[PDB]
Amino acid sequence: GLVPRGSHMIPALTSNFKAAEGSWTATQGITVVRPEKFAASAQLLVDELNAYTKGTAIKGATAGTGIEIVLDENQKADLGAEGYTLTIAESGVKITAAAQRGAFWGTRTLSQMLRQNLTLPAGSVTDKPAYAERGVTLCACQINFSTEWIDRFLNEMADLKLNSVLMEMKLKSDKFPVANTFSYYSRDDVKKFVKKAEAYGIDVIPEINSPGHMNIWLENLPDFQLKDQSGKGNADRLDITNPEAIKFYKTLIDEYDGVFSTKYWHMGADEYMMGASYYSYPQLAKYAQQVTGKANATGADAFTYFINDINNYVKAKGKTLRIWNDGIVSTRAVTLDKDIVVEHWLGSGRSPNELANDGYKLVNANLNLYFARLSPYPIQKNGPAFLYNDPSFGVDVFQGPYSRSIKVKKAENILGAKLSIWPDNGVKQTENEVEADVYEAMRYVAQITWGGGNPADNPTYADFKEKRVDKVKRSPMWNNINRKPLEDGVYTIAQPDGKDLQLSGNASLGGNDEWTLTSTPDHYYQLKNMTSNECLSVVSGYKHLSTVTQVGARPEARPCVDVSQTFTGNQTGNVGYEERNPQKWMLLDAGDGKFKVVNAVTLQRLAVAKGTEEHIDFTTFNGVAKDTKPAAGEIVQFPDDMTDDVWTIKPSTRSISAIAEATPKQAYASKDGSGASTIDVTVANNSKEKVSNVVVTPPVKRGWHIDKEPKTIAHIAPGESAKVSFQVSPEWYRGDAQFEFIVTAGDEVTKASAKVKAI
Ligand SMILES: CC(=O)N[C@@H]1[C@@H](O[C@@H]2O[C@H](CO)[C@H](O)[C@H](O)[C@H]2O)[C@H](O)[C@@H](CO)O[C@H]1O
Ligand code: NI
Ligand code: NI
Ligand code: NI
Repeated sequence: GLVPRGSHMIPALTSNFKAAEGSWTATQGITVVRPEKFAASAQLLVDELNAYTKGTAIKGATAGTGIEIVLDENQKADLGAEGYTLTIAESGVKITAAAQRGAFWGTRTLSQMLRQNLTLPAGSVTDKPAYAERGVTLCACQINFSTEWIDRFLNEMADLKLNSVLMEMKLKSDKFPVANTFSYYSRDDVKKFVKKAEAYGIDVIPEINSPGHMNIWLENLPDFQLKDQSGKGNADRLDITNPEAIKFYKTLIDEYDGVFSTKYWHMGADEYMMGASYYSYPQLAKYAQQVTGKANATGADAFTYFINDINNYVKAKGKTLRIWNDGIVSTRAVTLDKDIVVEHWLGSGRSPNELANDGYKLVNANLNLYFARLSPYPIQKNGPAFLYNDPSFGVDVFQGPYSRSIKVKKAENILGAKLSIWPDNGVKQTENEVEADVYEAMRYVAQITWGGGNPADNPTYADFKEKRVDKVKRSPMWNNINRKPLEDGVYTIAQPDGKDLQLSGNASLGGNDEWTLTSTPDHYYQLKNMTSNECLSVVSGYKHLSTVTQVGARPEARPCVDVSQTFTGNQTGNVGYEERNPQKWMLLDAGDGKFKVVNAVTLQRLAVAKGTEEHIDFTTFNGVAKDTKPAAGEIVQFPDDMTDDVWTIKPSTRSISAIAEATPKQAYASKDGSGASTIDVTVANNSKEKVSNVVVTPPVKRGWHIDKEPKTIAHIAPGESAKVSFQVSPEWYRGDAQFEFIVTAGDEVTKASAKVKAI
């Protein structure tokens, strides 16, 4: 049994679990009884129950015994839209709610209990959320999040009763293909994860940030860029005075409408000038004074007029507008509409307390809950303890100027709070690192937004962590991929029924070539070409946030580096990410030995170009025109929706194998040879036929005395091995030195490398 009742769950229950006589045990005999409209919401619970009870017979059905889910509108006043009652009796479990959202949250509580013990104590509890929006900002912006990551993230949020995610992202545009710079998302891909969110009660709100931070949309559209008095544009800012540019944005709004089901639209409205001055663009002031009919209209007025126009437009679609609070500026002939939700993050401009007093609905998008890959925030550096343990902190505490905190007193106008996940540099961290980084903060934010504060039985953060965070494992359905399909080793890489893949400087469809896969702690792979001694990477091409976003970008060979470390929190010791992470690859089991190969941070698939693919990156980028079209047979990276190319990765078949090891690992210049390292190279016969006349050829290297002559082994039988040694001594060379030995047997050729430090 789980005793004390409900002391090991997140969020904690908001009222006490009343104990009753007896218990109830989940077995493979139970059923999840639920109405058909709730089938999709119950599927997660069904799958978890089968995981928990180590079987596969549990189903969701409209009749049966076990766990009953009842949706009863009559309970709307007592439970609200998200409250539930959980009842456990010897006879079974009953979850009651007024709507789907609340019943689902009930299944999360139930699952977390069964996650710890199959036998549950009898009793009942009513659980209700303190705030209506319990949120995350996910900037899938400029850089990309793999669809698998998002699917896992929806599971992460769902199990914690988080119900709101703002996803700043690019949806592949049908009408404006010239603006489809990667990152973008397939429409079907978004429909898929938006559908999962609907089943889990998660409100997915899209964001196209405007009228600033629009580099991703206007790079290839100079005519919609705001221009200086000298006529110079800048893809960062949309010309809000141009009619076709407003039409362009509004078309994007429409395009998003067909895949997002939310009632909200977030136009961003980060400060338009981004630190510049409106006077450098007098056509904004002139547009303002024309549209208001007032001569005293300012540039900030035009910014607010834009905000209001988009407000009316989304309102005509029955939607509600959302903006960041730093988009609320001082005006003259235009006043900001009041039916817009304000997400407050910056301690500047109109105070959040006065905004709430004036009727605005507020989200606490608190800067203390920020995550970034480039410059880590305090919550990453130190964990949430400095907030949890701060009794002057809570959902109702917003940030103010000069480090002051402001308690918004009209709490009823506070919708809730959210944490924020920003990239800033797409290669400093991988997405799987991000997924580890937010673990504690997701639980903390879930706790304070559902409960309205800390659990009463966890005085300090250390207690919350020991009794809850460390005890509540994730749902067994969180993980959705084989994180290490292939073990570390030597493999061949080729197309299904085609040539193999080779790489020296550039990569190409070669033939007869070995690779070495080395798994990484964040569940990626390093692919080392064992002939060229260089690693497959992606570093050359058009970029956003130091990450290659050019479609069709050309993988290339790069010096192999250390890929054994992963970095979260403070990222202590995180150097070399510019080479490390472009070298890392996700390998997705495609069945039958085939594998989708996706770069870890550019998130595009290793592909064989066809000569028939089209994209803007093939013709121009940011006003500068240059043709990069891949020809048929060229090796490239491609978004998921422009390729089915998978890759056959299989352990090597070669009949000969060579291994070279030196002794010592360090060598020093020597006139008697005492610092001379002897590199023993040993050849091994893998298959079943006597190999003869095996030639081992040593390398030749600047500043080293190496035995010049090759050695030959007369015979080696199947499953045997033979050994020959060459001596190396440095002269004026110092530092790391790779030694490549060539082994040739008949038509077959392989190499063996060794490393020696010259001191
Ligand atoms: C509201 C806010 O926090 N704004 C700044 C963030 O700017 C975002 O940056 C991403 C890429 O990193 C997109 O370009 C998005 O459009 C921007 O709004 C910034 O990322 C973080 C700090 O890293 O906070 C603000 O500075
Ligand atoms: Ni316990
Ligand atoms: Ni910025
Ligand atoms: Ni992991």
